[PDB]
Amino acid sequence: MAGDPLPKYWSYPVGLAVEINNNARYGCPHHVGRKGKIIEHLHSATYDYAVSDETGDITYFKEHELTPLKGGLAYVLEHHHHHH
Repeated sequence: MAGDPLPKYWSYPVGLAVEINNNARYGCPHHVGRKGKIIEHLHSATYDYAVSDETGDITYFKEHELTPLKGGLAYVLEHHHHHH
């Protein structure tokens, strides 16, 4: 795994579910360790996205302060299914 996946600015799109990792420790005190939803895009060297915390608190975060959530597809067997 090597290479720069930097397109231009925004790596994460709107509507993406993310979690706030504890690396925003100094910047968002006791607002880390939860999950949120990226609802807006910002252009700022401090904050790239506007994330709505699950508690209902809209906070501003940067790509470094967020971790994308995944639905799964790790326990599913998808190869031979013909409709429902």
